[PDB]
Amino acid sequence: MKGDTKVINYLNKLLGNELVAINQYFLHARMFKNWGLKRLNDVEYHESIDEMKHADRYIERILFLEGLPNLQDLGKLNIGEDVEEMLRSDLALELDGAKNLREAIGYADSVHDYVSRDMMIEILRDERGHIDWLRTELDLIQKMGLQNYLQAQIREEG
Amino acid sequence: MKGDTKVINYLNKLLGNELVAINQYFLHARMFKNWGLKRLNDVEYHESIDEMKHADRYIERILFLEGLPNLQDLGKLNIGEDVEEMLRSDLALELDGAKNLREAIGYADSVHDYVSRDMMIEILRDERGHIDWLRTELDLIQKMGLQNYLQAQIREEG
Ligand code: HEM
Ligand SMILES: [Zn+2]
Ligand SMILES: [Zn+2]
Repeated sequence: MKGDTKVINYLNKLLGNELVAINQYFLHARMFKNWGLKRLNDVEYHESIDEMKHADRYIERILFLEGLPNLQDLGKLNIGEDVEEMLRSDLALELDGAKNLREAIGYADSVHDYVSRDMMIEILRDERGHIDWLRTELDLIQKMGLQNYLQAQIREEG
Repeated sequence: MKGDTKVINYLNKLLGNELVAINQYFLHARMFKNWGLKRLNDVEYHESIDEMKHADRYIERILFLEGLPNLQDLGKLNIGEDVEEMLRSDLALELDGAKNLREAIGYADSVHDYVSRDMMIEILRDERGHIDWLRTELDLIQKMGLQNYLQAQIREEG
């Protein structure tokens, strides 16, 4: 059974944001790791994996609705040059994606595709966990300054 | 500290091949899944994951060598429309990567970057296992014909 075409188009757009997030978070994670920031690697690596899981959900749903998942067109990665920039870029990506997601949810609701709607709602809740974490780290960077924040990362992980 | 420039360029090219393989194999896998081909999904899915592991190896090595991993440029996916096309496309990709690997291995060796050389040798051994499996499966589809091959798969499954 062919799904709603605009629903599939939304799912592909959202998948597109996840593909950027997977790569951006994975590269940021390994950058953190290479800098010896073990906590940040662990957090960022698991964020990347969670985005992979999201992408998989999108791919499965699109195929079920007889659409064609687009894994070809990779959007712009915004790789930061220091830890503050990297986290700010992650936050910007999450917020952009979240707005897209809320609009998509509304649309799926409007055409009674409740299964797609609810899948996207679960995903939204996940992204909001990451947004909450990011805002906390960034607040601490603001308060401490990046260099003291980084010293504390290393010292507190031990 | 900083690695050989050409080694890093090879590692980035090779990483590029892995990024295509990740997406191509993942989509192929979920296509198999959606078609109720559980065994084909399982093999293709784990191939995708192994290519992810390969990419991680490249990313970490590049960073250690103080290069910039390229996760932005994604090469051409060649997504098949039936099981035979899809598997043959996977083989083409692997064979192309395999030749790239062999060149890079010889080159890393020549500048005494044995860590990169041996990493690539291990990855190549993995790629060659996939090539082996692909040839045998393609042989079966040729022998049976794709219509009867697919009927066998579902007879045997569930
Ligand atoms: C730069 C690209 C990617 C990299 C480097 C990468 C890397 C990884 C790694 C390291 C793992 C963990 C494997 C292990 O446990 O040893 C993983 C798991 C996984 N990946 Fe990816 N991945 C990438 C892209 C993708 C994409 C695009 C998708 C889907 C569209 C995807 C789907 C998955 C899934 C479903 C898992 C298993 C999650 C779980 O159940 O634990 N990956 N990936
Ligand atoms: Zn997500
Ligand atoms: Zn590989």
